[PDB]
Amino acid sequence: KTRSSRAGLQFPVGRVHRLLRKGNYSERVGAGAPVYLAAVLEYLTAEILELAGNAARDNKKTRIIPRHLQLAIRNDEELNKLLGRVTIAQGGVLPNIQAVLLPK
Amino acid sequence: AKTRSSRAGLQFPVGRVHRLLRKGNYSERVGAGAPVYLAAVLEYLTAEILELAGNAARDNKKTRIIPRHLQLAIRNDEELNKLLGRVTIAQGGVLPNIQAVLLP
Amino acid sequence: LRDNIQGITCPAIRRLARRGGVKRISGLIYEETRGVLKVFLENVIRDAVTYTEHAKRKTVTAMDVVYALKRQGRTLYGFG
Amino acid sequence: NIQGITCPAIRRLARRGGVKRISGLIYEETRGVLKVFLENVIRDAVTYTEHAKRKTVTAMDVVYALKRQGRTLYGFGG
Amino acid sequence: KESYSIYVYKVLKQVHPDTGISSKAMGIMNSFVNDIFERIAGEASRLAHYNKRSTITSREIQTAVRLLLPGELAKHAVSEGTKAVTCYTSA
Amino acid sequence: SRKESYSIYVYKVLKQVHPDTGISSKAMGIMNSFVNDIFERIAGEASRLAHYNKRSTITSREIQTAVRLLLPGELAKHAVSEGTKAVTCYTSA
Amino acid sequence: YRPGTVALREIRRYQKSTELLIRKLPFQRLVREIAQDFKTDLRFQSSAVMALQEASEAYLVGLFEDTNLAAIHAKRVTIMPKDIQLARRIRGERA
Amino acid sequence: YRPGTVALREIRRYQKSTELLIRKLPFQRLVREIAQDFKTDLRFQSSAVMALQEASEAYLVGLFEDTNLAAIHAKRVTIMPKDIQLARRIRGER
DNA sequence: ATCAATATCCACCTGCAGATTCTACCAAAAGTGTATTTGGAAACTGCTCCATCAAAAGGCATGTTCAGCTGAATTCAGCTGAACATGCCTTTTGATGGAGCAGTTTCCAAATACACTTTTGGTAGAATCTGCAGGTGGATATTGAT
DNA sequence: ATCAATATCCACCTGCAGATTCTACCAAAAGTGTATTTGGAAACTGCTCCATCAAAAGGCATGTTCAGCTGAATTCAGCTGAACATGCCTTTTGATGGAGCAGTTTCCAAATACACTTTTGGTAGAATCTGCAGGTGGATATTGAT
Repeated sequence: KTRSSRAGLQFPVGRVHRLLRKGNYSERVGAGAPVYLAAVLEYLTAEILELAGNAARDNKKTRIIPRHLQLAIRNDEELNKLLGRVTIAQGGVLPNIQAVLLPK
Repeated sequence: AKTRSSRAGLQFPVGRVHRLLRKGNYSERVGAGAPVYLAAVLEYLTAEILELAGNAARDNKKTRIIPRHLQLAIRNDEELNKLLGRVTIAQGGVLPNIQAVLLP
Repeated sequence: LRDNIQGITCPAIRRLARRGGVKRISGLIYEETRGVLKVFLENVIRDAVTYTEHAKRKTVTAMDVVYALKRQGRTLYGFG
Repeated sequence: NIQGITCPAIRRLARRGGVKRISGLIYEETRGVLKVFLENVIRDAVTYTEHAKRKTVTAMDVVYALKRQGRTLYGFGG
Repeated sequence: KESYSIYVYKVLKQVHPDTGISSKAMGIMNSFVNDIFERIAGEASRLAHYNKRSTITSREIQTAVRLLLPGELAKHAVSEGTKAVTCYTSA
Repeated sequence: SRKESYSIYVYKVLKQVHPDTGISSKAMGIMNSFVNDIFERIAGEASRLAHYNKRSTITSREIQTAVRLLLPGELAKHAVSEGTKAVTCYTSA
Repeated sequence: YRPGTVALREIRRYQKSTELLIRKLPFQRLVREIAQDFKTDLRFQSSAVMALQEASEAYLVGLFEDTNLAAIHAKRVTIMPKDIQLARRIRGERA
Repeated sequence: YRPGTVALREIRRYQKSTELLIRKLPFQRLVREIAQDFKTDLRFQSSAVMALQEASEAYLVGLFEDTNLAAIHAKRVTIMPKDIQLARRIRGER
């Protein structure tokens, strides 16, 4: 009967609604707000996780590790633009050698 | 019958600051000390700019401070400039400086 | 309204650059600068307008432009 | 102890950073620079620390400071 | 004592059921969900505060999300946002 | 519509530091969005500090730490000076 | 006057001054045009168009300051598209 | 092997890897040392010294990326202090 | 261009240790259900503020001209950084011990929140004041060719 | 080294448009007195955090040798700045209509505020598995020489 399943999510609408008033973002939270927010986090979450597991699996292995996350974020134009000022610890950088440094 | 600004010897409003503090939702409870302190720090900083500003006004020939005078005052004080490092001052112009190499 | 971007003249650009402390300016600088200026505006306004039509307004206010500018981290005093 | 930062480890960095040929005077520059970077993170962290009345500086403190410098960091807290 | 780790794992097991996740990696995911949480919500609060409403509705989270997510990510984000609010309005 | 502003105060302070001197309109505007920007920086940081250290009340102690966080060098020093002396000269009824 | 010096006392002519340097009108027409790709029938406060002016000009003066440095760095004295392209990738505007 | 190519094969050796490249210890004492100028008797979570490391290095790979562009831009292939100081003023650190 | 010797990887194999996942519990959230409250949505309407338009004026953009000086390309030498191989030492690590302190509870004194009732401080024009924009004219530096 | 050819100042004036001051409410602090949380203030777990030790390891410090690349200086061609006449369109000033911002009232649809009623999520063991570390063996991929 929980409201996450009532909106067909797998992130918690409750825990989110709570975090929302208990942060002081205003004094009153619409009943829609935590639903929606719960959703956007679930969508974005799946988008990274998918690009990630794809990277892991392309790279030999059954599970996603910080390398797979950093790969997934830095190859998608948009996710990378969202996470442009975030460091993924344990993640390394993407391969890039300037054309000029190349032989002959 | 005694005001709280005059109670701390500020001339920024402690009351009105305390209000803004509760009506922003920075939390649910604002200590009686907080708005005092803040009222002061804003009065202080204000005075530091206004000071450098009026100085800029008089050697820049004039009786009142204008955006040019403010922009001068801030971009010449190391600290103020770094506080206001990502702020654009409308109608303030740029500080004068020409690269060494471009000179005759 | 069509292709008004070229109203941004090569002498006004070269005034900017002069304020910018530039002494000698290439030719291809001008439409690069046009590219850049258009891009910049496109971003500010996209946000601005969004702030407008969150307020259910058909008039885009100064304060909206202020807010987008604050979000882009290009904070702006004196209309705010 | 800043000299504990070796020239082969700097050049490992720069190599990951995609550099092919590295001057000599790069090393004392990089040392200067790293020192500065730390000084700012750490100052903010330690401030967060002794606001909590602590004598132990936590990771999360380092996280917060990093978020204030705009160098946000995932995988320890936020 | 809490985290989102459980949920990130549910969703993972939607998009890649055969696939799993390192610990340090799950950590990366969690401080991510909180970074985005905080970003959207803050922007919502500014929007409440600017337009002088003391209540944050799904509408704020929506405008916030069109403000903060770049390009097509905002499009789909807004989609599954409103879809979950509608399929919530029903029950 | 009461258009609230700090202009009275910024002028008071002005006439402390330069009694003979005045200020443009646009200049006064600059001054106001400045006072609000600094207000926000300080207050926000104070509030995050609240949330971090799990206290639901913002005291002067936060405004202080926040101020040492945002103001660089000797400006933070003197800001903390007159913050603390204004609260102490306030406690005395 | 030899090429180089009108440039220089232009530089200081315009640095001591706080006038907007793009003309108010063509500008306003560009703003209006770009906006109309996001919403239509949109009407602008005159001050909004003003702020947009002040901002985008300040941004462009800045980008020119940096670009000036990139050219000076690269043997040169004369600013070119690759320079702006650098300043903007380092600034991480388009990376 | 010709001057130039162990460099390149280093570049891809270290780019595929997510290893911290400063040694954990000397780093740790630099951290502690700098700290000691802000508060005394200070004690660090092992993880804080770690996060500081991930941060500082990540930052340094970044600065090396830009500084690399400043050099490539300036006719060259070999990074120099003028390169780092440009990247730091354009980035607006200085 | 290939040639063959180096050095570098990569693929494919493999047993097992360290994680990760999976399960079993209950304190702790989230959901229910009810009775109040309250914002902000609905619905006029008062009035700025914006969009045109015009008209007259110059203020600037254009286009052109043309020569200098700057960017681009080469040349070249010396010297700096890469590469490599050596011998040593600083780091790594792997538990183990000792203990400084984060982290939790249990209360309450002190601090803050309410809810109205008082008592000004601050805003909006209206009534005054006076720097300053714009205009001039030789003084005062800059700049440039012989 | 100097003037002339120019451009810039700096001083000197004035009526105005724009601060500055004055006035009059009005909405917001301030005052009072119960009505509460809250965050210390002690008292104490259980934990990370130091601090060693001690090997053993690899990672660093050094020095040599030298190729390749960084800078300096040249040369030239073209391209950008300076200069000016042409005439255009942006700018100013004032009027005109009206769109769509704002302000207020009215008052439910929506959210809050508790007190239980259920159920979820987190901790800490319980039960597999995914990589790791290590190993030839085959081409890769360079490298200098016919």
